[PDB]
Amino acid sequence: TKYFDYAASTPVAKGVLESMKPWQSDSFANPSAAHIEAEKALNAIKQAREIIADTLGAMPSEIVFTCGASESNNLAIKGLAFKRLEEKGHLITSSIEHKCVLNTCGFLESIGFDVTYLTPKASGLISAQQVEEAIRPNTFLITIHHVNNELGTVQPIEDIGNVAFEHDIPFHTDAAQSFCKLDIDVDDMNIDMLSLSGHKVYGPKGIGALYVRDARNSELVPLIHGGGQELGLRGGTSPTPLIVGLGVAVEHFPSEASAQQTEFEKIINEYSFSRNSGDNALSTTWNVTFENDDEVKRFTSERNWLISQGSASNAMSNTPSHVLTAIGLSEAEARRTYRISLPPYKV
Amino acid sequence: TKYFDYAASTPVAKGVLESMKPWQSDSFANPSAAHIEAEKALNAIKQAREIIADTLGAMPSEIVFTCGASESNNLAIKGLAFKRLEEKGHLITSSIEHKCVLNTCGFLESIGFDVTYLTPKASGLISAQQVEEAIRPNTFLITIHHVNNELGTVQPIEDIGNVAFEHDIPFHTDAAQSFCKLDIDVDDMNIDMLSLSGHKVYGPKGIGALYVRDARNSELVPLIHGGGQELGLRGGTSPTPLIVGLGVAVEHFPSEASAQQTEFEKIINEYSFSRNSGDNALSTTWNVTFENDDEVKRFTSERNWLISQGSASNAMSNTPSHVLTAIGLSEAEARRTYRISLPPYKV
Ligand SMILES: *Cc1c(COP(=O)(O)O)cnc(C)c1O
Ligand SMILES: *Cc1c(COP(=O)(O)O)cnc(C)c1O
Repeated sequence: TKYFDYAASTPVAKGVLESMKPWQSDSFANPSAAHIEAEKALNAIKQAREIIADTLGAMPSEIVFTCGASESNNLAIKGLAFKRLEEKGHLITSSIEHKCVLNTCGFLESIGFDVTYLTPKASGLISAQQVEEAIRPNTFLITIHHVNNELGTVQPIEDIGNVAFEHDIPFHTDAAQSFCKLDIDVDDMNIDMLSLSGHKVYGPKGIGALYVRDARNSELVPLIHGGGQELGLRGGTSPTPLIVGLGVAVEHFPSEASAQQTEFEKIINEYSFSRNSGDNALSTTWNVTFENDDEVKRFTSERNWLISQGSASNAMSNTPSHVLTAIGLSEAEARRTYRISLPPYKV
Repeated sequence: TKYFDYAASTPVAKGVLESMKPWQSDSFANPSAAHIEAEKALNAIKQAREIIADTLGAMPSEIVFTCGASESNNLAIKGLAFKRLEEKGHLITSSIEHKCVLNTCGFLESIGFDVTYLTPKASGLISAQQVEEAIRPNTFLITIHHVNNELGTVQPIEDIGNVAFEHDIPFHTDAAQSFCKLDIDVDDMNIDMLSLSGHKVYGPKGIGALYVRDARNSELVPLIHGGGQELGLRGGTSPTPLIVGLGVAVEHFPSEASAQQTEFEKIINEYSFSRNSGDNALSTTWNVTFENDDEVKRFTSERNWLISQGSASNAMSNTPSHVLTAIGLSEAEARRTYRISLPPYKV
């Protein structure tokens, strides 16, 4: 009434909710147990894992369940770093990553790791060439997001993956905003690890995944040590309802825009604005800078939309979006800038 | 039909399921957002946090949401350890902890930390005196579980907490099996950190918590770095349905045994057995060693109960429960030993 903040979270699809229901009280075993009720949960988990693997062009065993892209990003990064506590090393990322990536890299710096935060162009774009130029003898990970959560910018992951392949450096991508929206083939894009989030694709909150190439033989240091779940890479009892719901979300991901809401497209033009990353953004995120404070006032008074201006930490520090300032907007411009996002769909 | 494996997981209460429902598709904002829908989620999260705090005699801010006791155990342990990567140090735990604790401590050993795994008595008991005798100049954490998940053994956490207090060593307890069943006051027991799991108390899977004394000023290293959630201690978008459901579970935790099922008590005596930790175990977990293989055969053919014999890793290695062998049972005895567990309730 009206919600235009889909890049922040999405509503659980009816089919997803239904599919979760039998695993609440009807059949509720710990999937680790040795009896038939655990068997049933395990089979349902297998189906979801296969659906996710299929969509990424991966093998089922290469899908590690987590609780979301934040935990996934942490596992990808710390999983490699924590095998290097003595010799340390260098990581390449961007300055416009989600704050979870920025903050995990900040922590790594605090324990002696070196990190380059690549600065975007005004378009929001990170180039493969800049990745290539940042490479050092001790670079051990390149992490670059696929689609930017504030701007919608589609990054050149294939070209970046090519650079990482040419140097035999692991390539991770935060795909929380691209998973299901954009077709992703892990081999075609030379991806080693990929993060995704359930509640960004009409799935439930509290679930996501990390693709890990050759997970069975992976030397990644587990973030959560546990009882053997997820090939020993990710501990904690498998939350069968959340896993099942995630599979259903992926399977029934909307194929057409964004329904009727994404028109929208006939409203927004009654206003004067500049779209940030306008030639490089997905159709479902419109990060827009209105022309002046008077236009902002008109827009917000006429439209009672729930939208977004930047990260929570920026709100707390009373500063503009880190993303907006990285792309070169002034503080005054940032004040007039809003992310209006629409129901995700394929394409 | 019939499920006697409650120590492994429990069925979500009707009130818990209902309470989750409006946060799936009716109101589904990211609680980090700045608008009214996030406000509503945040308020509901606050209520659950307060319910949990109240039950532990803690302050609301001292409750850190996680996805379960595994993630909580990892945060408690690695959160302290990762501030010591250079000087390392010593940790005291038991050899009969849940495998998540054993495996995180094993990892710490692999990066240069020293760990003492205290061996139980035949009763399953760990003593405060043994903790005291294991203390070293560089001991920086004592972690001992409150109630054992295989045996039901109630450990002397107050006495152990007293020892830790007398040395100004942090005391953590894995309370996944004791939370709500046994009255826990964090100040009375001198607890610094405490792990709990939602699906052990008729809550949903994928949620738990870590009590952290003085969380606001805690120097714990976050396991999941994120956008600022949980006072910066635990990243990832707050899963409002799971958090709300956990509060409801705690609030309506059963007050009387375990209903009718826990009779049970009139069945079990038709069989010949010895109860492990029989003088020290909760009424709702019966870890029992039948007299001979013939008695086992009689019991299993007559009763189609879903029960448990030991951890998943022990099943995979084709070895007896680590818990059972630690308490001194032979492999043959372990073969005849089953954990039969009942609906949890207060007292
Ligand atoms: C939402 C998001 C995250 C965090 O994912 P959660 O599942 O909410 O923890 C990370 N990266 C990007 C790009 C996102 O949009
Ligand atoms: C279940 C359990 C755990 C693990 O908790 P999850 O929430 O299932 O990850 C840890 N310790 C004990 C004692 C348990 O019973």
